[PDB]
This record gives sequence, C-alpha cells and structure tokens, in this order.
Amino acid sequence: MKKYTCTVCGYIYNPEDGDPDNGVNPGTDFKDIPDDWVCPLCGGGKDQFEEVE
Ligand SMILES: [Fe+3]
Repeated sequence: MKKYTCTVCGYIYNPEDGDPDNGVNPGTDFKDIPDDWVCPLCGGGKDQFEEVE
C-alpha cells in the first residue's frame, strides 16, 4: 500500500494510519476507501488524489 496525496491542498493519506475519525481504519488501501470520503483538509474528492511515488 502506497501513500496518496490530495493535489489540491497537499494532504497525505497514509494507509497505515487510515483516517479513523471519518471511519477509515488503519490498513485501508486508497481504492477501498468509500468513494464519498473527501480530503480531511480541503473537502476535495478522491478524484483529486495521486500516488505519492
Ligand atoms: Fe485536500
């Protein structure tokens, strides 16, 4: 599992931390995050993210 970054604000989704406050548990691969989840910092959709490396 790769990290993904919001290309609008720069937030980085790290799969080993998840986003637990919004129901995304540690270990969730980015493709498997519910498709209505948005960037915690700018509200951008998953469609604005890209793989970090
Ligand atoms: Fe963002």
